[PDB]
Amino acid sequence: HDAIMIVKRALQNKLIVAGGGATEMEVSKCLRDYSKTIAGKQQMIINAFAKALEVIPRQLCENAGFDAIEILNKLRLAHSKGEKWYGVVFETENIGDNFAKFVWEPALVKINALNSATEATNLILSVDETITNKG
Amino acid sequence: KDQGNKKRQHGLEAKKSHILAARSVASIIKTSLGPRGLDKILISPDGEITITNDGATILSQMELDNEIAKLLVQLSKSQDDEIGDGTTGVVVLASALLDQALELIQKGIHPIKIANGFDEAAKLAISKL
Amino acid sequence: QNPNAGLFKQGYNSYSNADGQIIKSIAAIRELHQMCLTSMGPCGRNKIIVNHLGKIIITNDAATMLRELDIVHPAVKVLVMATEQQKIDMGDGTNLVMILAGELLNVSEKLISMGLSAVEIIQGYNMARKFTLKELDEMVVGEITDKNDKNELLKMIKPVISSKKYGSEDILSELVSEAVSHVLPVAQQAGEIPYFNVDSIRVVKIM
Amino acid sequence: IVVLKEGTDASQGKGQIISNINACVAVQEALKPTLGPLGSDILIVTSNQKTTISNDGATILKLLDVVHPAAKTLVDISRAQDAEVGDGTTSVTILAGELMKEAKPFLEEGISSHLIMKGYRKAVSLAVEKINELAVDITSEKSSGRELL
Amino acid sequence: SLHDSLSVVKRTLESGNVVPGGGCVEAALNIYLDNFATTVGSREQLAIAEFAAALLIIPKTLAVNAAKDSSELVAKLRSY
Amino acid sequence: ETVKTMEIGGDRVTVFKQEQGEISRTSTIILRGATQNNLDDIERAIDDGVAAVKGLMKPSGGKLLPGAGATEIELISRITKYGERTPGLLQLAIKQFAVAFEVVPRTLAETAGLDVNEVLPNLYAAHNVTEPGAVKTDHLYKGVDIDGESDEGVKDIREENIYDMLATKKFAINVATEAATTVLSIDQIIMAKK
Repeated sequence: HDAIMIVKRALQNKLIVAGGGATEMEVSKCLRDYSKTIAGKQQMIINAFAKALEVIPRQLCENAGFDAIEILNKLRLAHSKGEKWYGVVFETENIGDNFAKFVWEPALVKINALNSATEATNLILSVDETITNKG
Repeated sequence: KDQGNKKRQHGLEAKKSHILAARSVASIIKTSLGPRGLDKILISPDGEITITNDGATILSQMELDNEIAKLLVQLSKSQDDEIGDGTTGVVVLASALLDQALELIQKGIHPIKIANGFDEAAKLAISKL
Repeated sequence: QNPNAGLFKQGYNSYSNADGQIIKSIAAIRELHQMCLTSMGPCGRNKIIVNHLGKIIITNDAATMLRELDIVHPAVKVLVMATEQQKIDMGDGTNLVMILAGELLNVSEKLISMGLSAVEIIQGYNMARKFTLKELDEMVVGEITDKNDKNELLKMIKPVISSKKYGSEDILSELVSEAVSHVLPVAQQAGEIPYFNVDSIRVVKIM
Repeated sequence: IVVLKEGTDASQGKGQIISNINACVAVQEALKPTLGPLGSDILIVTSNQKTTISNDGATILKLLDVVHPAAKTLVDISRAQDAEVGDGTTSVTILAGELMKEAKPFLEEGISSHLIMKGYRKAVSLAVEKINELAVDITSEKSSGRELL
Repeated sequence: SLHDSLSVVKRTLESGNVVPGGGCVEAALNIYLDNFATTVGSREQLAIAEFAAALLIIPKTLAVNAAKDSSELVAKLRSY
Repeated sequence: ETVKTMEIGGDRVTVFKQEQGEISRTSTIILRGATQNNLDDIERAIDDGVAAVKGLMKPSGGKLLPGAGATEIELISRITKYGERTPGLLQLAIKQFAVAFEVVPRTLAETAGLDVNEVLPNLYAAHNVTEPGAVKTDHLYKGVDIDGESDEGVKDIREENIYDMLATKKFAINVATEAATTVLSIDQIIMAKK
């Protein structure tokens, strides 16, 4: 039954990304590398956007007891060099491959959240005045 | 919504207040623990005066807005059904784990590690008994 | 100990020209003028106004925001009623009327500082208006043939749908032009009787 | 003779955005401990006197019902995240709130909020493009409907 | 006026060791320390990352008094 | 002819429609989207879009003029041309009347994050040129570009096929002057505490 429940949720969504900070760290690194041709005012804006993507793995390690200071510096070095499949192990603190441990997350969760977080961000940044009527 | 008369504590003043809030409530029944424990004079909202040393009766009559002390009441409902003698003893024992947890928080220990530290320690104590 | 003088009528809030009332009326409009300065244009921004029914509504158009806002200044109501002239008699220019009328008062402060009477200021704009209206006839380059073709409607409808929700102007143009072409009847060589109606198109939305 | 706002003034300009940023941080900092399966739980006491404890951030935000418009926007996207998908309800608000924090020093340097919005829009188009590349869906890789699972 | 113009070149040529100015040193060290911050780590990567980004305040301040946009120059300066 | 029930956005709704016979003057635009607030402005954008179709009728509905800051700058040079042409004290109000049109391109640059010191001198040199001839030539279409991409400066608005309708622009000037005329004509008001 434990093996059926794992393949059941994996069959419902055929679009899967590697979890455990793997995919989250690659997106933050690529946006910093692409920013060289994005140079100008748009460079510093995207460079902070890639830094804003680091809060997702941060709070996961802080709430689980891990030290977010050391694990984020070791993950960035292990991910940038060699294989890009190196994530963060949720059981014992260490660098490792979550794609090898077969811990996966569907991409439709991250794609719909990234579009919703950015859309909600543009709505708030565009409001210079707020008037609240009583009633 | 309703910013006035609204209090919030996250990650700073909550860890210290949750231990002191449960310590003041548990300190009420510490003197009543055991057969030699001392009674108390309880007054129902209808005006009836009762005297008993039972921790369940004392905690059940408590109607309070303290968010941490409500967790002591929610467990006391299950204590009478499962056992019934774990009323005063567990609350004092649970508060003892909280006082030792506050000393570890001041040392920089993660709270979930304290939760997992007491869970693994409880499993070892069962094998010894 | 300090007496009172200058108000002979009744207890009220009184304003006189010796206190710079013409500047106070412009400064009161300037409070709501900056809101419309950031509205018009495709890069414009949206403002949040909570309705009296407990519902949050956000929109770019100023003609809708001026109705939901509580304005106690009667000098602003002159521009609010002027905004209704843009919303009712026409289908565009609600954001532009607040920027132009607000700036005409700002540039008028330079004439007030020089000591020029308000009548010559009004007479100056009236003579300058006839100079501008005469040029607007010569500012026209092309003219729409009013063929009512689907491709011809996409030229006029696209800039009107613009300056709101930028980036969707290409998709929304095909939806509006298809509905307008269905309402427009098929006729030729008759320009006397109007045809299109605004209420003939009902828009629906479903989550 | 009718007052809609009952004479309540409100500030305007770029300073109002910073006030909305602090509202997003207050909602974020509450949802920071709730991220993850081992994350902390929030205890909410409603004026109805019913006290509930839930890990899922949706129900947490549904009971609060923040009137603030910028904070309610994070609640609206959280309810749609739990409905159309069901996963990432807490992470979508934290990511949106932290993105508001990175735009706070941009306003202090004089950068307009428009190019800040267009700067992130271009980054998402490049981010989603990399997500499709990092995603693994294999057919001709010598897997099957079974051997893969 | 010639003696004042000579002293500018003479003092420049007096030192046989020179480096390009106008923001070349501050921008070049920013790129070198970004790759070096990952090669060390041990909680010191955040300090090196901030130390490298702190060198860009000198060219950014010069752009303020130059009427040019500091966000355009400094960002393109790092990319070149 | 046809009455059916179709699924719109996930819910079953009864559609009332037709094909050819029994010509109807009423049409319906169906919209779909996840965000509730975005669908409110789209319906209001269509209402403003169909209301401009009403302005396509006999009273000069086909005439057009370049927008996005193209016409507002070119009118400044024409108004200042009439300032020196018209003698008398009106020269002070005529010159300030052309300066009042500088707010339209300025707000388009402020809302776009563009520098105010950039777009303004670029539009001046674009609409003021010296042509070796009697007829002024080349680009009169230079507006305020949306930017956020591409290269530099401004460009002809005809590339994106964007323009302002004459019925909107000509009628807005008359409303803007009469709105400012009322405020400038009132030197005193009397109100009460509300």
